[PDB]
Amino acid sequence: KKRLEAKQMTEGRQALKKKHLDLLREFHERQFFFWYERASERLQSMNLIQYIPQSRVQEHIERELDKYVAGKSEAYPLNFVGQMPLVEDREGNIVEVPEGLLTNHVSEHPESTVKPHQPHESTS
Amino acid sequence: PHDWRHFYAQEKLVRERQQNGHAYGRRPKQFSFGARYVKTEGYGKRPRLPYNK
Amino acid sequence: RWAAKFYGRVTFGPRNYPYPSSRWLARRFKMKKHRIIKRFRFRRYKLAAVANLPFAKMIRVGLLPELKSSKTKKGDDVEADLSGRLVSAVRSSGGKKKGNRGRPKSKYQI
Amino acid sequence: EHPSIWLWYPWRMNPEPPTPGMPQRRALKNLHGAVFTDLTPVQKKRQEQMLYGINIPETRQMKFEQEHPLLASALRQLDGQPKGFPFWYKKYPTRRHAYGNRFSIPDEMLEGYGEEMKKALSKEMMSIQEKQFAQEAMYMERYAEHDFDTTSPAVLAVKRALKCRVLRNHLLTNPHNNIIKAVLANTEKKLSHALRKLRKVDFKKYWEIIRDHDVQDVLQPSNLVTYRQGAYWKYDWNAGLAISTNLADVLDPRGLNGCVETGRSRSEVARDLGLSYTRPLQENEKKQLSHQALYYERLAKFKMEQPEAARALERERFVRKFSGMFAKMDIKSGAPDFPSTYRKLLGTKVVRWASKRHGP
Amino acid sequence: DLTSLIFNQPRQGSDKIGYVVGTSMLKTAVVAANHMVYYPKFNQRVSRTSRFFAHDEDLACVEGDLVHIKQCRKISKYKHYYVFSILEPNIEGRERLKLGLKAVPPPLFGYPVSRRIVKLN
Amino acid sequence: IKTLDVREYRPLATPIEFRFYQRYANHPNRQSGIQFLTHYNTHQRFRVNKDYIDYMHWGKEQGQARLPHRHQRVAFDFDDQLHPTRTLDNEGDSYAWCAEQDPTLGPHPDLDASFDPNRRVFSHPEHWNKMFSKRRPGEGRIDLRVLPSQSLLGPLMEQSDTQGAAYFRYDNRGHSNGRVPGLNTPFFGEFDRKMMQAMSRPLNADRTITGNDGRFSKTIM
Amino acid sequence: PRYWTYNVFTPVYDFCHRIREATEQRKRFVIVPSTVETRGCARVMLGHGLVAGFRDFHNDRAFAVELKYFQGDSTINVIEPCAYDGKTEFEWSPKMMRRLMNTHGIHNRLVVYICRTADNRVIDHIQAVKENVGGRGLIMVH
Amino acid sequence: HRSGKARAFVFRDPTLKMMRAGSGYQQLRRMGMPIQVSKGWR
Amino acid sequence: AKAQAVRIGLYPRFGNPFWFRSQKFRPKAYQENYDPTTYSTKHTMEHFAYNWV
Amino acid sequence: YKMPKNMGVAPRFDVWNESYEPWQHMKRMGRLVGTGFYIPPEWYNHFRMFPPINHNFQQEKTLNPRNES
Amino acid sequence: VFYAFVLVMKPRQRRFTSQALREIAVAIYNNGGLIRKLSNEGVMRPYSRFRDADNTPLTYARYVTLQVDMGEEQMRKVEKIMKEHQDVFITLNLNNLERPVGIRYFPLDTFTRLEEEINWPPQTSADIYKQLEMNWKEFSRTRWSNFLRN
Amino acid sequence: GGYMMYHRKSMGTMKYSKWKGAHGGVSHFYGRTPMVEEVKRNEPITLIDRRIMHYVHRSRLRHFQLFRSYQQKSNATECKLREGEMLR
RNA sequence: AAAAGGUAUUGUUGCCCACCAAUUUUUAUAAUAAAAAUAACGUGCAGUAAUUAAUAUAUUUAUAAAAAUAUAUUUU
RNA sequence: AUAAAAAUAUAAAUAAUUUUUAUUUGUUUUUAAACACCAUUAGGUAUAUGCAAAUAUAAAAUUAUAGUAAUUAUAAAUUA
Repeated sequence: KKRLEAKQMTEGRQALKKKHLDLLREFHERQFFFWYERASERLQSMNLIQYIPQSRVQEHIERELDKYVAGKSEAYPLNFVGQMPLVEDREGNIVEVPEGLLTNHVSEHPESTVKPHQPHESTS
Repeated sequence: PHDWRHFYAQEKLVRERQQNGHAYGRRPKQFSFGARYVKTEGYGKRPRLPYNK
Repeated sequence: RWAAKFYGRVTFGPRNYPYPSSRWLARRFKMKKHRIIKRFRFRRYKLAAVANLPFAKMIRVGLLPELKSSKTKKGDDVEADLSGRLVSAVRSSGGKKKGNRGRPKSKYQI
Repeated sequence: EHPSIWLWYPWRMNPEPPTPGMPQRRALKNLHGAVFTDLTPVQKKRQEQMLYGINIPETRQMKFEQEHPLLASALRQLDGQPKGFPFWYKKYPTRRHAYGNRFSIPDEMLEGYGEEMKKALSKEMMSIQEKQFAQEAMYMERYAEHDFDTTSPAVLAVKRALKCRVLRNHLLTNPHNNIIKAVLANTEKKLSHALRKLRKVDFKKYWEIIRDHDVQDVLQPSNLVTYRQGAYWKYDWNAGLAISTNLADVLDPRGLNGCVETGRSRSEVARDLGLSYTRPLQENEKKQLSHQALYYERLAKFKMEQPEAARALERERFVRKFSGMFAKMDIKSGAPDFPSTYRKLLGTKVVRWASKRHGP
Repeated sequence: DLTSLIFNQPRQGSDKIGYVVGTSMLKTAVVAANHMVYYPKFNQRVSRTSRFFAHDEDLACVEGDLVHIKQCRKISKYKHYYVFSILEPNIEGRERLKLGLKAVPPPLFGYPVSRRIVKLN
Repeated sequence: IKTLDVREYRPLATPIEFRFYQRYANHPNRQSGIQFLTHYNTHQRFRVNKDYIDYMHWGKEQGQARLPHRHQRVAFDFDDQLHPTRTLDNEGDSYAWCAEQDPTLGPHPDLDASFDPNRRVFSHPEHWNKMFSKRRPGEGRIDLRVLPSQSLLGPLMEQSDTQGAAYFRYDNRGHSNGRVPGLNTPFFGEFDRKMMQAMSRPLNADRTITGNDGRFSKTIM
Repeated sequence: PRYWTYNVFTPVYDFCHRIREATEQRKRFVIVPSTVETRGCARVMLGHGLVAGFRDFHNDRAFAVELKYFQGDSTINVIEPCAYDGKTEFEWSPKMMRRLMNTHGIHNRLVVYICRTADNRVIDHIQAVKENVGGRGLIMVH
Repeated sequence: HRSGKARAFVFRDPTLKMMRAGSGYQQLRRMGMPIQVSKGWR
Repeated sequence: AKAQAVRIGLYPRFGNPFWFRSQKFRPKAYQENYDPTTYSTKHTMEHFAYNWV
Repeated sequence: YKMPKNMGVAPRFDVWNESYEPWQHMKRMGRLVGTGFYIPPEWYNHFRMFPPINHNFQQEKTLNPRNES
Repeated sequence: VFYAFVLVMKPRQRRFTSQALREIAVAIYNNGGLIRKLSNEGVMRPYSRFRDADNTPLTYARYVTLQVDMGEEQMRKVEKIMKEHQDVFITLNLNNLERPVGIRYFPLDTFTRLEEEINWPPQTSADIYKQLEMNWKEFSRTRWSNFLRN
Repeated sequence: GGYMMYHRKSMGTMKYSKWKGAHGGVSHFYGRTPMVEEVKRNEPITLIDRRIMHYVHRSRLRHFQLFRSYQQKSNATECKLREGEMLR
């Protein structure tokens, strides 16, 4: 008799373990749903990351090493550390220097043609 | 710092537990000034924990 | 290690003596250990054990007539091939070699 | 040129190195203590099959088809196009099954996005932890019963088998990381403790495992001291696998048992029903038995054409049955082990035997 | 012990269950089964190991088959037993033989020694 | 050693610890003592490989840095309130499910949105083991595995144009006990901030009655 | 435990020393391990008044024992396991258990001893010797 | 005395001391456990 | 962050280049306002005096 | 070896109270006066009828400070 | 991102800096890699005079920032081309970008992002707040409408 | 031989002592200069330094710079004393 | 004016310590073996926070108690 | 008898089952690169590839290689 009662209760417990296996599957699918929503989202925003293939890097290198080309009808932007770098001209000539650095640079390179790099005034 | 014998036992016991429960109180051997940058190829330049040796 | 770290129950105080061993007993047993270490270092104690011996039954190299320090005593009987190995190695430990892992080189080694 | 000798000086802490100071790199022994200077070719192929990036096999595709044909038909019409509903979720029943790319990014999600994004999240940029875990999930996928069980014997054995391989490849590259020695050692103890239920629940997977992960050294018993009295065997007992057999479906359970009334053995009821329970016998067990099968042909070819030699050895044995030690049968005479039945008489009187005991 | 829990016996030791370990003697098995060593003072037990001799006419058992072993009239100097059944045949092993390999790989190391055996290469 | 006392030594203050060693511990890393009333897999609190106790900082809230934190205790005093029940995530309805109750009820003191008894409190030896350095103010293996980050890094980047999981209805399984009368379904009746009905003994074979006797009183529920 | 050298504890040991430490700390509720004879001991202690109550929340692992106090001191004056070990089961002869309730000629049901009989019941020595069966020794308490 | 025998912080219960002695040789005897191998007594 | 800025040479290998600019964020406390939770007791005694003054 | 100046006569900081708890004097005077060879103090004649409250255990034993004993 | 690489460089000629980056990026793409943000900065006056093989302490350096997606062991490959190049002074190498410290679990949220937003730069203020709010609103307006093109 | 500048014989002074590098404007201490303070017009440097020294004294920074620079203590004793100070 | 230790037990003119002589008694007899007891003479003054703080581990050193050194640790 | 000098990385590896040789606990290659230390003016050494269990306590009184005497260790009292 105890045989039958334990046989029973354990068939039920096995069934409930299966039922949990199934509710668990369902919960994992819901997971993947809410993970689609979240992840498709961050993957559009990754479509915007303008990647530079090998065919276009030889242009973007010039375009970025040309960020402060000593003359520009705009004001120039900052750095990753955000100073105004000494706005060079071409092939390696520091030809426009801000005022936090002209005093020190000309004192140590007495014979460089230095220039006080005037940012693009807002007035005009 | 020796009424906190049991506060140094704790952070000795932990570093042991990381050292596989063996090198309780063992510390990392003093290497050098230039240890990580002159020693040659094949011998651990940055002093490992104790229980590596 | 084959060495005995404590030559004596240095730690003996009443249980819960919140330390490994009182400085008294530590000094007593460091005197026993200074006697043991000077006995060894001054009779120029040398032991040895080589592979494929029963490594527990040590070799007494300082008890060899080629490295004997005593004169009226007889050190030990050792096979000739093993003797020529050992005592050559004892001579070999008489200097440390530049171009290898160095070693602590003592006078009492020779 | 001779056993290496260390010159211990007692006044010091511990010896000097040997003068034949043979090794330089400490040699990395197994879980129970045997060398490998590298892993087997199986495992080096399993390193190139881990660092090239495993692709999800097409078995999942085809099971998804012949399993959910409606989600496949939806995909069948939707192939290539930027999808706004996940018609592959039932194909990837869990985060981990999406090991074919990065971040559990299922293949059929990246269509519309940039080819550069598809390159970013492909098998080419998976971290090394990513790639190890990828192989892990793929294998725990094809050895598990249902895709949520990670505690099956086969599941666990394969997972820890890959695990111990990456560990050994770590070590045989970097030697003095001995916390990792005690990583590999305990992990292998558990992989053995799982494979030694696998080869008791279904050995087929067990040998596919054996011959794909080439690890038999972690089952190979170490110390005869144990496996003389059968303790390396007691483990599949202790776990509860003494009866996980199904002889009713491999080895015909009829003759594997004696009787109670008779007392006769397994092979004797197999005699009285005509069945052949016997292992494959090695060539030695074969030749000893063929030789024991021809002794009566030898007797018939001996006594019949050289009954002189038959008679000659008659004389030899007939004198010997009277010479020698004993001639009647007492318990003192035929206690079936004299030397150990009589201990008080072996060093002094009976110098025939040099020891008091030779058997169990 | 296990034996008296499973089998009624006429006289002690008659019936013994074990991991058959060692059969290399042709037609002969070594069955390794335990008894009971009770410590009255402590109020506790420890059952103990013993490599037996056990005849098996016809060479079936392989190292590991959990077998039942019964006693008889003696069979040799040392075997007073015979393989009275199998309780589980090591099916892995039987197939290992069929394929040809050793039904059980042999222990990696020997008995404990006192000499530093220097195995190189 | 010289095997006999050279000293007429007679020190007279015998520490209770040296005598009754079965009760106090003077080894370091044994001061944690015998704590049977933890949860750990041991009674010897100094053998629990789990939660090495920071000794200088803890104890502001639990007595001493030995005893377990008041969010992990397995044995509760009388006038000391036992654990609060972790409500559902949103915690808007933990006061709406006393809408049956007196209209003005406040938040229940035995309710909590974020009561986690596996919350590891910060230890200085566990997470900031300064052992292997000069202890110079900058060194230390600071392990950021325990504390919930304070950075704007998270709440900035893990912001989504979609909604939250509480809206997405992500979560299966609801509450672990299924249908609890304070968090899932409405609480009818009175609150029991003691355990006067929980520690009640069945006086009936069908358990239709339960009992709770003091010494001179008897409560029949 | 881990080795040979350790005694093998048991739920009956740990429940007794949970309760001992809580009555030594003047707690109220203890969360005490839950095995059949742990709550066995608890139901008879509660019948014997050593405990203000207990509760089985059917928590597969734990259940809670609410302790009773008197004049500042715990009612469970002492509580010991029959065995500081698990590997040593102490079957009590019915005569052993009858020579506890016999203090030098005065019948003394004071110290209550919990023993688990052969019938898989957990009873005090008083009902164990009122039916002349002896059981595994579980705890002594008073 | 880091090297002394252990002493009970308190006397053990004599009732427990009795109850642990229902399974020792001097009760195995009068149960009947031994098999008398010799003449035993005269 | 400091020992990476110092690695790439974008913080002085020694020093504090942003000290006075940084002073605006660092909380000037022992000048006029009395943060009662200070551990300087010279400050508290200035204030006890000044108000006793 | 420098120990705390007044340490020698320090009180046992956990069991220094327990001598004084009112329940101890209730338990200890109850028997002194039950003997019948003692004339109970006038406070016993009262705090016998009004024994102290039960669960006011000291923090030194209930190692729990947040406990409103 | 997989990796950030801040390459401080000697302000050589625009034939030489360009050619350094031509060989560097070509090394990445010969090493199965990607590049996201090859930012540049004009020269600046660091806190350490860096010395090449000429032992000269050069106090002015042109800057390169290069974020990349590579293989994590091709990382080791390309970096020892980089450091050994005669022109870089030092490359800050960040592995921590996938998993910064303030996080922890969703792994894309940082991998998508760039360095300029894992590391808030010094220039920024309390204005990029409303600026990123408008950027998100007016990207997420059409982030789905645009993907659903093909 | 080659000493760190916090060692006693940092800038040796004798016939054979040599100090490396230039010492004007950009000195060897370009990135190793802790505390510069621009003099205001006419302000007393007997005030600039009589403040610098008090700050670097209360911050027990001169404590440490003197301490660790003279005798390279045992890490044990350095820990012993530093822990002793945190504790006191 | 305010905080400090003892191997001594009226207590630094206090104790101990080692090598250094005979003795004894057992013995696993490495310059001269090892250990147990003891109460000469002599080098000193090595420990009692003790005259460059002590204690454990180790390299080296040596008329002896020990020291330089390298580690930890406070029985500083 | 030159002395100026050596900072960066997180997740992350599941627990329970017989590794009792296996592994393992601070001596490391090289100044033609130095500090340090030792010896001394005339050098060596200048710091985790072999080798090497070992504090973190499973306990039965000190010593003593497990035969020697009858014990020894210890903490708060007292000390300008």
